[PDB]
Amino acid sequence: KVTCLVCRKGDNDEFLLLCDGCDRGCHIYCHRPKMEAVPEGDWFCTVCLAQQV
Ligand SMILES: [K+]
Ligand SMILES: [Zn+2]
Ligand SMILES: [Zn+2]
Repeated sequence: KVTCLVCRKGDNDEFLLLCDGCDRGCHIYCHRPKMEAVPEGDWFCTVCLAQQV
């Protein structure tokens, strides 16, 4: 179900970041700036960042 925002594939799911604000995702290797690992705690996608104040 989860696909990457940048490349639109849902493969290599161990490399797939999952947004804590919605159901969107992103391969760590697709992200810019460089992300060498899935972080702990919370990651927010760009659509969620746009809802912050
Ligand atoms: K939300
Ligand atoms: Zn990707
Ligand atoms: Zn999100």
